[PDB]
Amino acid sequence: KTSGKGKLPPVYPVTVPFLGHIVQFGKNPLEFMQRCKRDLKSGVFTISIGGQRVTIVGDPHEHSRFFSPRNEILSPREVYTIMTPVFGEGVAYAAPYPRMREQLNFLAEELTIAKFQNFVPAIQHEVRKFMAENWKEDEGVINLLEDCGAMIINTACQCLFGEDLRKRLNARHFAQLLSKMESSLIPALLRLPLPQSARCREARAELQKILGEIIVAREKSDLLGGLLKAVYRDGTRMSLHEVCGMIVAAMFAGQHTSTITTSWSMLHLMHPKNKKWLDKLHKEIDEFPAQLNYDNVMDEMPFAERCVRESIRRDPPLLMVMRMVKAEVKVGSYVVPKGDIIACSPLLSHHDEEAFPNPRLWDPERDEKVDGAFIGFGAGVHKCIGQKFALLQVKTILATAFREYDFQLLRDEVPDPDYHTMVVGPTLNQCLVKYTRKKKL
Ligand code: HEM
Ligand SMILES: OC(Cn1cncn1)(Cn1cncn1)c1ccc(F)cc1F
Repeated sequence: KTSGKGKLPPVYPVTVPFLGHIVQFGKNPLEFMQRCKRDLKSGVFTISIGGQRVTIVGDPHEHSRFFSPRNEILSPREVYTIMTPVFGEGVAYAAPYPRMREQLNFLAEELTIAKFQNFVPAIQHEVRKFMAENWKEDEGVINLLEDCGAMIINTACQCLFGEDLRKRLNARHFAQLLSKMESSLIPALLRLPLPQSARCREARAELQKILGEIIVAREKSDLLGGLLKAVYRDGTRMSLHEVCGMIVAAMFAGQHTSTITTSWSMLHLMHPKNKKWLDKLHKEIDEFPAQLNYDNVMDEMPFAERCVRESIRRDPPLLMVMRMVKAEVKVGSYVVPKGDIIACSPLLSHHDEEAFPNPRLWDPERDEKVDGAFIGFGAGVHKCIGQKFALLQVKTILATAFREYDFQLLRDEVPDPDYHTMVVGPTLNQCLVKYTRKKKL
């Protein structure tokens, strides 16, 4: 059972039992969680979605307690059921953890620092190719958020998709399918049974078929190829279904998190308030040639990476990460019982006054004042596997972009975090920016 002296973290009083806190938690979770933490004199607290127990680890010191326990204790599968139609049955979380671990490990091996051999030139190539087309005028106005999403997807494909695949699967067209597979991840039913999404099913099968054809044609380097060579610890290869899933996951995971990190970063540096930091950025990328190489970005862009880190810290794209509690776990002084859902919020954590004084301030030179406080890319057993690539990708984009362009916000102050989904980026209708082409002669 327990048992039986299991303590329980303070519960926040709900005005409406049936409602839960959803009405508030949606409008602005930050203020809400920040309020609970303050009033309950405890960084670790439990709130209820309607008729449900949810314990939030909002104490930076306690991140270990959340990220270190293995799936057997804290299981993510139950929470992320929703994504199964997207990743597929028996893929990722949907599958048993012994297999899941393997699947991800294979994807990881494909995004390792080892594979970045030509990635940089590939990225830099696609970026310029986009700027030339969509930013013709010497001085014009565009939407940064929409444009970063395009650069990200195009860039990623140039890296992880082979010549044959790209021509067959148009880069933009892939985002078309990717977007349809999400038309079902806009919740919006939690108490009732799960319904299938026609949009998602079709778009995935449309992608799976295409991929299927390439494999046949390929049968008389890229992520897809890398995945084919894959063999399990029992002597089994990944099926088309499983391969398609991993790729979809890789692209889904990257698209939204990176396009937001890239947007936020450009937005800060862009603001006159952050002129100083823009100067030290140019100190860094001015002496670089027009053609960047792996070394330039990986080992010669330290400040640039700091900007990206701080942008992820201040406004983490991933609101919370959650897991189903199967067994008792110790958290600080308190404890969380079986059956509950334990969450951990980068957003709340990154705003702890002790760990990040003045958390709404964008300071690329700030440091964890509590070791481990930053969980932008997760931690422990579930560390992000696309981190290294995301950074290479984002840093390279920042360079090419600020190498031959100057940007100016049309708004007064940096955009507001647009909280709706678990994924949070800058407010779309505020990401309008005027670009002016740098002087040449
Ligand atoms: C800046 C961009 C990115 C951010 C901010 C980010 C953030 C995160 C976070 C917070 C987690 C923790 C998930 C959890 O605790 O449940 C995570 C895990 C993960 N990420 Fe990312 N990520 C990024 C890019 C990517 C990319 C590009 C990929 C694939 C290409 C990727 C693949 C994964 C996978 C497979 C996991 C879970 C694996 C595990 O549980 O060990 N991520 N990421
Ligand atoms: O957990 C994510 C996506 N999901 C989790 N919370 C909200 N959506 C994070 N993802 C990883 N990097 C960026 N996003 C994930 C975990 C594993 C995975 F394979 C894909 C995937 F999106």
